[PDB]
Amino acid sequence: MQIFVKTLTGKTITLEVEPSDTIENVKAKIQDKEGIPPDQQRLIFAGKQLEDGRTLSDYNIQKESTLHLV
Ligand SMILES: [Zn+2]
Ligand SMILES: [Zn+2]
Repeated sequence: MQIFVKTLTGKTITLEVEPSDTIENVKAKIQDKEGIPPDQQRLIFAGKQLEDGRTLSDYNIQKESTLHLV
């Protein structure tokens, strides 16, 4: 599935991911795109703070969803 991640600058990155992907996995993908270290990445989805060991599906993250780096 496809999701979007908004960096702190409003930049939009596109990610190809799976429902069982962990935030840590996503976090790894963001690092590759922008060079942003995972430990400095904080992801939020629909007002929910996302934990590294949980999956996208665990947060009801669906196709075309948008995540925010904070
Ligand atoms: Zn897909
Ligand atoms: Zn994956």
